[PDB]
Amino acid sequence: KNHPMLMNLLK
Amino acid sequence: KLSEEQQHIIAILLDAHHKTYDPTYADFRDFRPPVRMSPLSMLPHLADLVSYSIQKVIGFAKMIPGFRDLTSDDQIVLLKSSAIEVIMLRSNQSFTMDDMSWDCGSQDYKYDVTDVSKAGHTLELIEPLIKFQVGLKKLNLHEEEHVLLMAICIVSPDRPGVQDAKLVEAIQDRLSNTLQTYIRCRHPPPGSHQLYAKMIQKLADLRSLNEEHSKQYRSLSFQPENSMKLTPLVLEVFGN
Ligand SMILES: C=C1[C@H](O)CC(=C/C=C2\CCC[C@]3(C)[C@@H]([C@H](C)CC#C[C@@H](O)C[C@]45C[C@H]6C[C@H](C[C@H](C6)C4)C5)CC[C@@H]23)C[C@H]1O
Repeated sequence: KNHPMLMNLLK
Repeated sequence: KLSEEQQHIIAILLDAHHKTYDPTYADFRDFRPPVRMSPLSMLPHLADLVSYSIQKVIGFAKMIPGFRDLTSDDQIVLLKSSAIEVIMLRSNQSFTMDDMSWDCGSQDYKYDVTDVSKAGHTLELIEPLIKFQVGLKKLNLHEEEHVLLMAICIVSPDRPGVQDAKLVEAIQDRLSNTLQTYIRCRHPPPGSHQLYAKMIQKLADLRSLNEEHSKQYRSLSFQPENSMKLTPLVLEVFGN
């Protein structure tokens, strides 16, 4: 679904 | 009797928790102020509290041994479906049985049943949430057991969407063993009686809370005026 923010908090 | 690796894990989690959970709750002052004057008067402040919380749980999950080895998409599924649960779990550290509430260093940042009701929440949600907090508190878990329970909750294999369950479960198992071994070694009686059974159960209660409190979310976000008062992260993680 594309989670830019959640994805950025991980990386 | 706790291998060296199991002490490694325990230390990791305790430190990870420490770097993601501030007991002075200083940042709480950067949230949109609370209003108890007024339907949903507490939606902005809690929206922000939860959003902040979603972040700390994400930062906490990254420090879970073996969690990084997970695929990107899996890491998304686990945090997206555990966040609310872990928030509720980690929130037991500020929950007091005195007046049944979440105390955070001051009355202004002290949330009671009626403050949660001001965020658009009936008792059909609150009643169980409180039962939970009380039951979980009664356990008097050690910080070790506390941080392990959260980690184990995040790396659950049966979460819908998981693609590499086998790998996730392997991450969980390692964690469970560390908690079971720990409950045997560092937790004396009657402080470790079915301690592991009552805990796995608290995980089941959580799933029940999730289900219930997620439907309410769709009922609240379904109205653009209400959705309009949340944060981006909350909308991303909790769905949009
Ligand atoms: C840093 C900490 C501290 O211990 C303080 C803390 C307290 C937790 C609390 C006290 C207030 C009420 C909290 C948010 C509970 C929530 C109402 C349960 C829920 C839910 C869902 O509908 C999501 C949601 C919750 C609220 C109100 C609206 C809009 C958003 C903000 C999203 C619906 C869960 C944990 C509780 C959270 C923890 O992470």
